[PDB]
Formats: sequence, C-alpha cells, structure tokens
Amino acid sequence: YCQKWLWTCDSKRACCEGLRCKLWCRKEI
Repeated sequence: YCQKWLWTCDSKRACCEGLRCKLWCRKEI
C-alpha cells in the first residue's frame, strides 16, 4: 500500500492510506 514512506509513490509502489501521493508520500492530517 505505502511507498517506502517519505518516497514518491511510483517507481516503488502506490501510497498508503492518508498519505499524500502529491509530489511525495508522507504522513499528514
């Protein structure tokens, strides 16, 4: 689900739940 976390969901894998695939995935609220 996640993308290595702190990595740009794409060349590795999609983004996790809540994360922001915009530019780079990362925890947020």
